[PDB]
Amino acid sequence: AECSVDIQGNDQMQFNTNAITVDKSCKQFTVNLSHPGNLPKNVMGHNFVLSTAADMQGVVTDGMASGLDKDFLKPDDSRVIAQTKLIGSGEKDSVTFDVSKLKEGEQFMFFCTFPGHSALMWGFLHLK
Ligand SMILES: [Cu+2]
Repeated sequence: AECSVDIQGNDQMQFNTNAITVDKSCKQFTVNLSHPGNLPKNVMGHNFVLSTAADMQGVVTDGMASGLDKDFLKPDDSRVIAQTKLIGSGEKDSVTFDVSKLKEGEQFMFFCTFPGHSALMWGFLHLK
């Protein structure tokens, strides 16, 4: 839809998009994450995590240290605007968030917090 995006994270440690623009008419925005491939969550799990660009590093840093069972995310992290679960191949997860949490002119980034993945698995999101 206009107010959602389907995104894939694959066994090549890559998202199939690196830029998302959100229409100002959207009250909510939904991201549907899926995982083509064959590798399980413990070696190639992906999540979709959204924060301001400013916060990306801190979110990734705390997440990796939080470990696998916590989906590589710090619990109750207020820097995170939206997050999916960490998924393995063949699994899928969605998240919806309020577009009011986005700001005009500000850059947000989405990324995977599985250790190292953010080297390639990142993109920008901003209001259209
Ligand atoms: Cu990943």
